[PDB]
Amino acid sequence: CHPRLSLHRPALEDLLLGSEANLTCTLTGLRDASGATFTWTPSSGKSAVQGPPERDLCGCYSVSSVLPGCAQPWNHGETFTCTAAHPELKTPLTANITKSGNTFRPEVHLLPPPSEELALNELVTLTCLARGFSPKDVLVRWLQGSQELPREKYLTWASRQEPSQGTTTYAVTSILRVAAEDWKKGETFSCMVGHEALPLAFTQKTIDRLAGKPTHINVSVVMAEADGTCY
Amino acid sequence: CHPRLSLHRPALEDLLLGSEANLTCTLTGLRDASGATFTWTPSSGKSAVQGPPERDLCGCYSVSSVLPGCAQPWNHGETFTCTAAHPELKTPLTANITKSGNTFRPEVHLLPPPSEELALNELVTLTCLARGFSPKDVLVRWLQGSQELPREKYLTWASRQEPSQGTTTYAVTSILRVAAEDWKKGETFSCMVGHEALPLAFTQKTIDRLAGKPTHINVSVVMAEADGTCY
Amino acid sequence: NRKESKSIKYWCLWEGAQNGRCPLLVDSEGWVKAQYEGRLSLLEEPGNGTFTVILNQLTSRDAGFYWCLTNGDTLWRTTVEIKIIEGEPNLKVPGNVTAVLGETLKVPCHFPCKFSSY
Amino acid sequence: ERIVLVDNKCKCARITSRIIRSSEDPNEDIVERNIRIIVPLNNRENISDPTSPLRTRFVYHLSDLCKKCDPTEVELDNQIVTATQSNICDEATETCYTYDRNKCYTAVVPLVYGGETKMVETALTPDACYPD
Ligand SMILES: *[C@@H]1O[C@H](CO)[C@@H](O[C@@H]2O[C@H](CO)[C@@H](O[C@@H]3O[C@H](CO)[C@@H](O)[C@H](O)[C@@H]3O)[C@H](O)[C@H]2NC(C)=O)[C@H](O)[C@H]1NC(C)=O
Ligand SMILES: *[C@@H]1O[C@H](CO)[C@@H](O)[C@H](O)[C@H]1NC(C)=O
Ligand SMILES: *[C@@H]1O[C@H](CO)[C@@H](O)[C@H](O)[C@H]1NC(C)=O
Repeated sequence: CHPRLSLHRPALEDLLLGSEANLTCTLTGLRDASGATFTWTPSSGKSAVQGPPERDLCGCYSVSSVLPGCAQPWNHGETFTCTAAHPELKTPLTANITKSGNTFRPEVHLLPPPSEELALNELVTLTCLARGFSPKDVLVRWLQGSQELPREKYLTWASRQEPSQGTTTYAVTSILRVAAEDWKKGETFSCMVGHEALPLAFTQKTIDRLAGKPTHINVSVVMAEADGTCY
Repeated sequence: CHPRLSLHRPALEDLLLGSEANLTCTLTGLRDASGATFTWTPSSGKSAVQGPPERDLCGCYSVSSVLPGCAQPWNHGETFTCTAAHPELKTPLTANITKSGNTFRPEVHLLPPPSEELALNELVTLTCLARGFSPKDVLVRWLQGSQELPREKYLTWASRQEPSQGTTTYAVTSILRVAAEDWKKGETFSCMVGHEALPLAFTQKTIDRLAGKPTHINVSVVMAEADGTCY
Repeated sequence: NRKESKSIKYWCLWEGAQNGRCPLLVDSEGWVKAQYEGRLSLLEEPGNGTFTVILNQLTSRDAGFYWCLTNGDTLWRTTVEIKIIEGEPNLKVPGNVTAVLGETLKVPCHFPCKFSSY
Repeated sequence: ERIVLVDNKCKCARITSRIIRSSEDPNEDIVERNIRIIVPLNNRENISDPTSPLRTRFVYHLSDLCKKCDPTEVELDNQIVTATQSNICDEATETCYTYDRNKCYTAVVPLVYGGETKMVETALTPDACYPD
């Protein structure tokens, strides 16, 4: 029906680990059939796949395609033009996608368990937290010693923005529940965070016991024949 | 396309802090916005006024209604039986709703701020984690001293389900950033959580700087041959 | 005090003008002040440690400090502060209802849905 | 030694704490926590007479000392709601280590009076079981 505004960038979960970056840009508005027109102004040896449509709001269709151009033009600042055309009105609002600027780093904290859960001998719980990062894309993984845990042992919420003073920032949490015998053995755990405003793309924090231990302890044993209790 | 009938539950906020438990009844997937009639099987305050035929897939018809009636029968486990009889179908169809059983009550924990965030003297973070509850509805408020903070000073995520230790339970989190002057001075902060399985429907946790990790610990053990009465 | 249950109860209003003074407003024996007519009464329930007093038709000048005192030998005097904040009354009644000469009247009074069990 | 966090009488433990702040170097202060335990050397494990030997093992968990469950009042918007303050006090079942000076403790013993036997009641702390 009426044309709208839509955006789709490359995926971070494949941009930080592998080099299988795929661009896929969107512009919709469905009244007519296939009248396909592109803008891929760098097209340096890429062939755009197209496929079948899928389900939409009871009759309408929408189209897109993929360019595999991971030769670092995206984190340089190419603008990668997106603009439709049809036998229709030649007045688009356009999409021009690039690596964005004014980026900030996250600040990561890893919290110890509550002392109520320790004195019950069941599973205990840990909490990761990151806040202050400027685009809302982030990855969170857990480790045990050096082994990465499978990603169906832990829960991670989404990425939401904060109340602030002018500059806008974002935050995210996650939890992991382990057994109390593993905590009281002395095994360590870690939270890893990936983001694109970090220079080495990863940060770590690690926790165990003996981390927030106090540094001074006075023990006095008062024997018999010396009781002096006051009310 | 396809017309269906769906039924939503009452919201948690007006059930606890108030009692006005207005219900609703939604069918979607028609295109003729004049013919609709609904019918409930218990109807003493029967004047259930229908809602506007608002927007749909590119401006189609989608109508719902509201039955007023407050929260005494919903807690005892009644039933409600909305059905629709619109002219774009040849069948009246029905669903129902009931306050669910098989519920568990949550465990609330407040976590003291991290140590590294206190060394900079700008702002500090408090975290509220509530866990192990069987429905998908929860509330989180914050208080300073005995004064409730306004809702735009803290960020709360959504309710999601955690990995399976047999039966399904859920979780939620919340954070609040306060000034590092009145933390060190000694003000108190509270996290309150409301859910349907708790007996008085609310529970509270309060923390301040004294009830956290100390730096010094003095232990004095006095052995008493005299009596066992503890004056 | 429970051991002084055969006493006589009073309700002050702390003036604070000269040095300090209790004008008495209502007693347990059936007297009330003139200017508080139609908006004050003292009630003996629940008893056994405690009586209650009802003051309605509030105005913003009714804020102040109020005292209650018994007649027995040991006298606790208890003070409560009435503040006035803005909002809406829960129960809802009409204005000042007249009467016809020679036929009936009827007066309504609503309530919200948290009072449905009271 | 200034602000009392807990003063418990079933286990007879007391915990106070205090902030003592230096003005120079405002990044580091000290927070003190004082604990006092009084160990009874002549009480039984269950409190009746013939139970078991002297209790010789005494266990204190900080999360059960500081536990607070009597309800409170919170004002949310313009409302008074009653909240609980703890997760763990499901009703007692707690084992007490000492007596409490304001509660009294009795036992029941059978003795004979020539014919059949009665169900004589016996005070265990005589200062507190006076009927008045
Ligand atoms: C610690 O010791 C006390 C004293 O023996 C225990 O209290 C009592 O335990 C008895 C034994 O089961 C209970 O007996 C019941 O007595 C009633 C008469 O009141 C009788 O009709 C019943 O048929 C039954 O035999 C009794 O309920 C109980 N409580 C009292 C007398 O108040 C106590 O249970 C012991 N605690 C532990 C943890 O071992
Ligand atoms: C990309 O499209 C937007 C749409 O308004 C426009 O504002 C922007 O200037 C375009 N980029 C360039 C380089 O023209
Ligand atoms: C209520 O729902 C159940 C299962 O969804 C089913 O028996 C039927 O749809 C309804 N029955 C009654 C009596 O309302």
